[PDB]
Amino acid sequence: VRTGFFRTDPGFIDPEDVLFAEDPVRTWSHADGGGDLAEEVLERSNVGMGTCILNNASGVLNMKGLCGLFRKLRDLEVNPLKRFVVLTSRHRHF
Amino acid sequence: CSDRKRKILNGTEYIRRKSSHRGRIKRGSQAPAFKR
Amino acid sequence: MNGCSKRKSHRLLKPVFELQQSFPKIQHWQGAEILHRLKQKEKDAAVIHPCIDTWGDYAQCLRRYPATSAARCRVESDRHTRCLQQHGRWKPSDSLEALKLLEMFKVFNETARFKYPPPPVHSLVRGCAFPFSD
Amino acid sequence: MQRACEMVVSLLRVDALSQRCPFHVLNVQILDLLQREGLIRGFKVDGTKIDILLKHYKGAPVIRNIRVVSKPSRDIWLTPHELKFRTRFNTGLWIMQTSCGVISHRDCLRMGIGGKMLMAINNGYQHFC
Amino acid sequence: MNFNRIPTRLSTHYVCDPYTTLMHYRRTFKFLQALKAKPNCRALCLGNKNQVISWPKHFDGLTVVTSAVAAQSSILSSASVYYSLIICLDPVLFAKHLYRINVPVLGVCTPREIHEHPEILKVIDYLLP
Amino acid sequence: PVVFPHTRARAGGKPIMMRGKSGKWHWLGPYWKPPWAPSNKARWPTGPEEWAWSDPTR
Amino acid sequence: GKGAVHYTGTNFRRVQRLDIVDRMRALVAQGLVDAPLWLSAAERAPPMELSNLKLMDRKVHNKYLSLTQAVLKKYPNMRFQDCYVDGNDWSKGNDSYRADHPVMQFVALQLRLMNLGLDRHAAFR
Amino acid sequence: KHLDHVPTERARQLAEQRSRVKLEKEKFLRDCMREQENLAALFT
Amino acid sequence: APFPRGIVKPRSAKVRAILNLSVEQRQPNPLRAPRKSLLDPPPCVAPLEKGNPKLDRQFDTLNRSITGFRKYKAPHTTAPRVVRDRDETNFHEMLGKFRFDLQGSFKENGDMLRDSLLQVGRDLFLVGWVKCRSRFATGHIQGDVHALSYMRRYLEKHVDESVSSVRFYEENFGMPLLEYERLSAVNDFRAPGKKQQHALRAAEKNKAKKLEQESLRHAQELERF
Amino acid sequence: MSCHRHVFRAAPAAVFASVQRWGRRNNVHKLTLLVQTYEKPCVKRTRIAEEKAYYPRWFYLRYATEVIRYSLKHHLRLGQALDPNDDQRLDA
RNA sequence: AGUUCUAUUGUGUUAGCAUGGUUUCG
RNA sequence: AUAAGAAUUAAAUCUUAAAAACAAUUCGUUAAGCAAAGAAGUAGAAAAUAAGA
RNA sequence: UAAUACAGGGUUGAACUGUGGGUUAGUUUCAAUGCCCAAGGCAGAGCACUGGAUUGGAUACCCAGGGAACUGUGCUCCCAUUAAUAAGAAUCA
Repeated sequence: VRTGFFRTDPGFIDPEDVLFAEDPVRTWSHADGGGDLAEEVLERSNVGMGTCILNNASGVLNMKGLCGLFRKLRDLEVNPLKRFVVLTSRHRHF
Repeated sequence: CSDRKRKILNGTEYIRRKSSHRGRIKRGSQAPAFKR
Repeated sequence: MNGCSKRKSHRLLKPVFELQQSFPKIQHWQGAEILHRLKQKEKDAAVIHPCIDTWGDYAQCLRRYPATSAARCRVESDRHTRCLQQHGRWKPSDSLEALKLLEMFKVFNETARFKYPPPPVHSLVRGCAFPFSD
Repeated sequence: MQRACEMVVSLLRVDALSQRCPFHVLNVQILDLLQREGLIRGFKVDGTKIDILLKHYKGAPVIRNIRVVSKPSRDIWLTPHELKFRTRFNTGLWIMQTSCGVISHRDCLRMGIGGKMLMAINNGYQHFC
Repeated sequence: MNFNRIPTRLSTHYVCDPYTTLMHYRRTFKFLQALKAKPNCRALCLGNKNQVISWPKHFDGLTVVTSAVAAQSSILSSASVYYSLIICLDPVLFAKHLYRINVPVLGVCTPREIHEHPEILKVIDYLLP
Repeated sequence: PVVFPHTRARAGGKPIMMRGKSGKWHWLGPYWKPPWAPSNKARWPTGPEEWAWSDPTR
Repeated sequence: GKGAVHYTGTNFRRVQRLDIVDRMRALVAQGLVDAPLWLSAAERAPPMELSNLKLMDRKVHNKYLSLTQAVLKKYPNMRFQDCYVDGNDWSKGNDSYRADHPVMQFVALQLRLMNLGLDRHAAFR
Repeated sequence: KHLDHVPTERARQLAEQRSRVKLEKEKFLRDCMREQENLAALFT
Repeated sequence: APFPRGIVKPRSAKVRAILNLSVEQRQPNPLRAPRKSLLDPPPCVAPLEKGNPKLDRQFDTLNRSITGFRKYKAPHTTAPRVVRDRDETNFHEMLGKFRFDLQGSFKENGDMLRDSLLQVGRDLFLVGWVKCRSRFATGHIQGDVHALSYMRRYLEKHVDESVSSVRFYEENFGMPLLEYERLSAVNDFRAPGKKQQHALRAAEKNKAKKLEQESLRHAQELERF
Repeated sequence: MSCHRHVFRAAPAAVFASVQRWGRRNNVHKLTLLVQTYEKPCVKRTRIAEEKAYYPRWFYLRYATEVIRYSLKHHLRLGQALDPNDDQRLDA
């Protein structure tokens, strides 16, 4: 208590918590048509739901992204086996 | 190899086959030896 | 003032019954034979009594020498005195064999004739039925 | 062809979220077909390797079987009316390579083109060679 | 003090992480509330003598198999008549008996136990870390 | 650059010790590392001890 | 012939995991069991898919094995702390300390800074 | 073969650098406590 | 180290076990076979003890194992019918059977209870078998319905020993014939040497249990502290 | 070489026992028996394989028996797995 | 993988030498 | 013949013998041909060979 | 398996190079002991054989002696023939 550390002691770092840290972006790496993660909009194939990720390099939205997102959303909306849809971005700051 | 090794084991080849390995009872080879 | 702020629980300060090194599992019968050799080499002193042999030797020496025993039987007398002083309050050991103690640690390897017992269920099962409604 | 016959092993893994396989453009195209058919969650191209993120359902994997047809030591080709008979009464996916790309046996049957039979996915017990 | 192998790889536990535990609580709360909203329903609680004396060692569910020919028979076979929820604290010990049990099972166990015996997820229906 | 690794096939074969009472190596020696072997770092996790020589030149 | 030589084949079993709700729905539909009272509650609160979450556990390399060695080699006196507490094995060949040991705190802070994006030496300083 | 072009993670990282922080999982202490309190209230 | 001039390559499991450091089975390769699990079905092996099959869900004096020599079989097969037209004027002629288990404390290793039960059965003309020991008793009784009811009442209320629990099971009525012809007792006839060997084995098991019990009790004391 | 022992303020039997221990730990009798008669190379291969497989097991079981004897002598109790997150704080 | 150099060689062929069982000589 | 040495389950063949140069034991000196006793964990990468009885 | 001489292979690094490979007969370098041939020829030990025992009996096991074989860029590859159950790619952190 005088010099040693304790879990209750404020500032006690958990080594396992620090070690098991993960990069948030790496959660969508397996999402593409050709697998190069270059498409504007990336759709993941999941059971019972849809997942769409915006993957523009700068986070900007253009006609290519518009068309891709439109087609993906229409297909998912019409699909009854997909009970819900999720929309996210693969960028860092946007 | 099944029937072939069976013949080897029962010794028909030991009698009827020439051997560049020679031996005092086996048939010998009078020609230069090569792998066949 | 300054001093240790945690319990001195180190297993060196408080030795515990454990094997600090693991080893690839050994065939049960081979391990049993090795342990038997070790026990024979140690000569586990489970004899009638440690003092019985000393007393027998002393009595035999006295019988052999009925006249000059006073001077002849002195090494035997000292040995018997030492044995009485050391193992006078001697009790035969009551402990499990090292073979069973190591089967507990699972050191050996299951062979055709040796299998570890399955986990107990009848003795360990504790059930508590309570109402859960409303 | 060798790379595809190798990727069969990486696709047939169980109790795994993702598995790696050798890279090749043919592998990429077959993976595109599989994802369009909804048999894998996805895949990623990393240099010499491709990381396939597999899909599961109720514990078991979606891909329950892979039967290789065309090996690098033997091609297998079919006319449309032979492909129809060979794929009769089966919900499995028979991958076909044609002059129009790597497609499914159903696309090949509608197009009436001659194709090379590569793989059969979830085809149960249906093969001839 | 140690003379054994020193591992180099540590495995994470997603099943027993903070958010997964929160979701476990949220999902189990609804089932427990719905069960308690119905009357005359009893919940059995199973544990180990070393983790609970006062608790009775025999109940209605216990079958107490005594013959060798009955070794394969489960001991909790009849629990379904009396109970509508089995709260287990020793899934590793009771796995063979909770397998395909006809009542919902809420298991409490540690990440180490889950990882060392992942088959307990086939006998547990609800998990509370 | 993306280049595949080279084959792990090597000429000569594998170490063989001559049969009989000679003890001679028909090929290669006892320190030979097969191509299908883990890394040196994997096989020697501890690394050099504190009393080993930093420079191995004689 | 052989037995369990069919890797990627019949060695593994690709069978679905049927939880309580699935099994009970099947039993009720086929009429082998009378509808239990708890079944409605179980259906309205279906069990989660535990196998999918299990597949998410990933093995991680232990950078502490080397970070602890570095810090100990720089400051050997850290082994005195909590030397009498069970959990700190300071014998040669182990150097495995408790999470509350100064060595563990040091390496944890260093790895946290590295994750934040510093070099090993900068994090050490 | 060393002059071929194939997408690579090194290439992606180089592009981003021309233009990765790991994060620790949150603990949700308050939410866990509230859920535990609700479960205890149910079991009262 | 020594120089053997080569190594050996035995193929059999016996010689490999002799000539290798260990032949312990290793964990299955995740790329080849699945991991072993507690749910795996057990091997289909008949339980045997010293070569005899132990296949019986209940102990009974009429349990026998099939031997290698012919035993005379009944020349024909005829099952007497069950008389179901029984009224108050005839319900007393029906036969019956039951099994009983008693738990508690008895003295003289159950000799007193054995004698009492034998006397009661001799008076009531019951048949079957009984088995009494220091802490338990079991039996299978057959006879007239009234006699069975009297025996049940005697066992429940008229036993001169500590009877903590009584249980009756496998009750049947309306039987045409009786299996047994006398009420005998199952007496432990093991030799004293056999008893001593069994006691030594039991003591070994007890010591094994006591070690872990002491460890657990110390752990519980530390937790309490 | 030849072991030399000085019998000074000790028993000749004790010194002879020490010499016997030296011989056993140096395998002198083993080598003498080996050289007294001809051993074919294959027999030597088998013997060396057997010894290399056997002796480590003996050493491990010797260590185990030493631990057992120490624990019995000192009345030590079986260990329980160290539960993590224990504060390990003094009750003072 | 291959070629060159680099540090290391219980690998294979090598003139001789130190030591040693055995036999030998007194 | 015989004893001793040697050997053997026990014996015998064999060597020496009467004061000893080489039967056997002890001590020196060369000589001859011959040459893995001593120094390396088939162990520790997760690294794993064959459905069952 | 000390030093020295002549050659490999393995490991590590730098450079070079740029699909240059995996498998392999109408292919041939090497390869225990024995046998044939040649060498030497009595350090040791040792087939056949001799004689000293055991055995109804042994042509053996035991003892004493022993001219076959025990070192070769030759003839040469029969085998329970040499680091294993052929070599290569893929799946794993």
